[PDB]
Formats: sequence, structure tokens, C-alpha cells
Amino acid sequence: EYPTVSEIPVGEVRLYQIADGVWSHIATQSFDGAVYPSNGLIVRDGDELLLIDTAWGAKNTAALLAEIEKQIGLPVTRAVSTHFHDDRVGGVDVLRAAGVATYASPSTRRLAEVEGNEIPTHSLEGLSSSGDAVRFGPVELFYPGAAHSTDNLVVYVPSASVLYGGCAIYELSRTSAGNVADADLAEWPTSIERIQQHYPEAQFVIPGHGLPGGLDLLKHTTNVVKAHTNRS
Ligand SMILES: CCOP(=O)(OCC)[C@@H](CS)CCCc1ccccc1
Ligand SMILES: [Zn+2]
Ligand SMILES: [Zn+2]
Ligand SMILES: [Zn+2]
Repeated sequence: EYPTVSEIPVGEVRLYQIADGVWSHIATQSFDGAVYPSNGLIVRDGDELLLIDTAWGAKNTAALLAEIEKQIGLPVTRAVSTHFHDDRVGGVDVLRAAGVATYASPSTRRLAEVEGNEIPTHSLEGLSSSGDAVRFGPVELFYPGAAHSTDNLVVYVPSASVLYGGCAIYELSRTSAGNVADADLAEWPTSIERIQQHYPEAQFVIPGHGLPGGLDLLKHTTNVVKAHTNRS
């Protein structure tokens, strides 16, 4: 049902309807000689769409917009990137050219600039302290604290009980840590506990990469992070 790495050539994007007015988008990218799947989110709000994250590069993000037009047919008017890595902001220039208003926290914008990654134009205020939440159209944005990166945001869709954990949450199939070069390993389990405490009602949990599940993904991620922490 849910699209996998095997079934998506790099350059194509799949949409997966989760609920009324809520989709994930799934793309793949080559990196260091392997191929990785990647998720984002699409959320309807009236007669327009809110996009969560790019499809990991310009080419994929072009295909994303085309696939949205084909399968949904409503305009993307705002986008939020949930941290500064290229699987979240790579393609922001494509979005902007298409008239999308692109957003990220000041921390994400600052880190993207440092990294040399594309910089969302608008700033999300009210998210700089762990446990901060703000409304953004049909979703709530939440800063759980440092985890996969110091700037990582999570996204909740109240009407659908959909929790988008982004890359701070791992799919169950991943039993080893991925890119933790920018991670706060020491804080990551505590940040995951904040997510659990704030969104215990979540029914559909979407990781940044791979298969969705339920709130168990949180404990799973903590397990994997703690096991990496204990590198021997
Ligand atoms: C292997 C390179 O991972 P990235 O640093 O890609 C550069 C943008 C990471 C940013 S979150 C995305 C890929 C994470 C992943 C690792 C292993 C399996 C599935 C996804
Ligand atoms: Zn990342
Ligand atoms: Zn990622
Ligand atoms: Zn596990």
C-alpha cells in the first residue's frame, strides 16, 4: 500500500492519502551511492494546500508540484520546512518560483544559510523554546527540543490525528542510526518524550523516511538512538 524505495525511480513522486484532506508525499534520492526514500506532508485548508517539506531536490520538487496538480488540483500557497537539511529545503527555490510562500523557523533559516542550503523566505515565530507550539493554518507546529537536528519541528494535523515527526522519528525498519552528524544525541530521547506528552492522541505517525505507523515509532526511535549513543 504505502510506496517504498523499490517502487519509485529517483525523479518520480508518489502521493498517499492518509485521511480527508491529508496526504504524504514520497520521493527517492541517491546519496553516497545508495537510494533513500523521503516523506513530506500535504494538508488541505479550504481551497488551498499547505505543504510540509520539499521532495529532496529541485527535480523531485518539480515532480511533486505536478503530481499535486494531477491528483489533487488545488494550489500550494504556503510551505513549511521542518529542518535545514536538503531533504527538507532542497527545492525551496522551485516552490518559490511557483508562487509558494516558503517558511521555516529562524533557527532553520540560519542553519540552512551556514550549510549552503536553500533558505525558506518567511520566518516562523514562537518556536525557539522546547515545548513551544503554534498554529499554522490547518496544522499545529511543535518544537520538541533538539533531536535529529537542533532545529527540527514536528507537525500535527488535529482533524486527522496525524503526527508528522519528520526526521526526528525513525520508521520501524530502521534499527540503526542514520545521519546523526547534526544530532543532539543527549537530548533526543527527552525531545521524543515531549512529543509523546503533547500528542498522545496521535493515530498516524509519519517518519521523515519510510513507513508510517503509530505512536510506537517514538519508543522505537528512542531505542535506536540510545543504542547508537552506546557505541562500543
Ligand atoms: C545518507 C545521507 O543522509 P542525509 O544526510 O541526506 C542529505 C540531505 C538525511 C538528511 S535527514 C536523509 C536520509 C536519511 C536516511 C538514512 C537511512 C535510511 C533512510 C533515510
Ligand atoms: Zn535531516
Ligand atoms: Zn531526513
Ligand atoms: Zn524498534
